[PDB]
Amino acid sequence: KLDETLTMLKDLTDAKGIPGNEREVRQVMKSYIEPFADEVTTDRLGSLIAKKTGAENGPKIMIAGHLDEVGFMVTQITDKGFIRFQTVGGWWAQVMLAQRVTIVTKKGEITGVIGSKPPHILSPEARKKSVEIKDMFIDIGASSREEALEWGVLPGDMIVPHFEFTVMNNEKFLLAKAWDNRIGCAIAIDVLRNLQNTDHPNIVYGVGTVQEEVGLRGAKTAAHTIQPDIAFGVDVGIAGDTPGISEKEAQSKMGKGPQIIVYDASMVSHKGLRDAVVATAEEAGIPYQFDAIAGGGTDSGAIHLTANGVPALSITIATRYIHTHAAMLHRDDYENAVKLITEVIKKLDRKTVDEITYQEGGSHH
Ligand SMILES: [Zn+2]
Repeated sequence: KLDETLTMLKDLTDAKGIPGNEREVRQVMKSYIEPFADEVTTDRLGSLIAKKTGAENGPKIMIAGHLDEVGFMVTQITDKGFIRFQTVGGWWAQVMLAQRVTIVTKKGEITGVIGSKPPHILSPEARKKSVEIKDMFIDIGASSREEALEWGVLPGDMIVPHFEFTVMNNEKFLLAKAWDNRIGCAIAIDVLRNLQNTDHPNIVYGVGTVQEEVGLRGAKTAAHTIQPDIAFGVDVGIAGDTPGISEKEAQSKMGKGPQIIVYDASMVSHKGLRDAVVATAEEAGIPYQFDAIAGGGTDSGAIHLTANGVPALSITIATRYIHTHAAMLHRDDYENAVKLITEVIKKLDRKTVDEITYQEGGSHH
């Protein structure tokens, strides 16, 4: 039995949606978030936008998670019925072999397994070197291209990992596919939920962007549609609390609070906004951790470059095994991220946003 929160997280992570194929996820997020929004719309690529007005002419605050999860796409059916695919999102070859996947065809779902050449047929050296993704295939038990086509398989079909939502013996730890970034979508939902019963001097947009995993694409189009004054990118961060990792390599720990990202490859955090958020956490007694993502980015990267620019900050959840069939995250970090963003939004009136944005006067002009 799962409570209201876990039920929602399970529904979100259960949804299937890779870049350019996010509809099912959008439908689930929409059902959960509309009760807390005055208006729900989408951009032309499919990003879900839920608007909640707290103050008619108040500043616009964008909270962005992303609907897409990393996956694969059918590209070819061999003469013998095997499926060739293309990775859509960043995948590490070493977590793919012998994994169960689901191909979503026009005729329904088809279960398959990712495979390669048997080890004994490879050279002792090649047996130690990682198999190349381009040399992998998916087996669905077909014996010819004709048969696979008859079953409904076609180039372009979405292929998604299959994994059952699992609550660990310590119920705070949750194992599931796509925490990246259904957890961010969840954060946007629950923040709007909190705003239904508390005043906020602004207009808040809970957003589920599309195609973040292929280049922060939906974030660009969604932000253009919204024209936000402030933005918070919510996503997952890499946890460094597993065997073999030193603090120098990854300092964050699950359960120690949401991560305040000071820097990532797509954006240098806005100091004014960053300081405002940190101050709020301290005042509210909310735990948090600082971190940086040298080789990664978040939707904030695209959002902050919209029009005249947008002061923004990324807040993430330290997660283990990102971009694999089963990631693990801590419920307290999730709940505290929601509380932190809610408390910050309550302070973001026009005056505060103007001063955070224009630091040399005439800010209210
Ligand atoms: Zn992400």
